[PDB]
Amino acid sequence: NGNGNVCPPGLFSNPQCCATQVLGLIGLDCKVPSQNVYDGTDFRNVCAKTGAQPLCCVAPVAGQALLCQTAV
Ligand SMILES: [Zn+2]
Ligand SMILES: [Zn+2]
Repeated sequence: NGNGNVCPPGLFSNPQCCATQVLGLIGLDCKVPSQNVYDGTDFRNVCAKTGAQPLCCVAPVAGQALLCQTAV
């Protein structure tokens, strides 16, 4: 479900739907999407479902807290 059609090349390459985010770089309760996203619109909207926040983290694995960045 997405992989970088919504995220930057590199380190914040991985799209996760997250609970919230803190400090501008830590994403929390991050689950990987439930649907391939192609843009921000489907990123923000596919995430919203869970009441979550679209982010681009350094890992593709779900995690309590991950070093993320907010999706564009
Ligand atoms: Zn949760
Ligand atoms: Zn779209």
